[PDB]
Amino acid sequence: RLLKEVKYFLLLRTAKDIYTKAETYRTQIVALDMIVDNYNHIK
Amino acid sequence: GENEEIIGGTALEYNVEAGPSKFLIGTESGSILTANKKLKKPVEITTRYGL
Repeated sequence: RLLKEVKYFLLLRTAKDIYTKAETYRTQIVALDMIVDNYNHIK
Repeated sequence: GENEEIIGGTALEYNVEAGPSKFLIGTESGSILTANKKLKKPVEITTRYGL
């Protein structure tokens, strides 16, 4: 909601580094999710 | 121009009389943009309504 909330504000007219690793966090979560599914099936 | 803002489209209007060439789209801001499909160029926003 917060991320989608920000886009609407633009339409109606030091946190960068954190927002920069927003792109990195999404890539890591997708990679982490795939191994977790693979690691639970064997378990 | 040089100012580009991406606005979500909430309405799409397509009619046989209008044909495949013209597509009617309504943006979140309130303006209406018409996109014309072209073999030569992938997409053209030919007309801006109520800018």
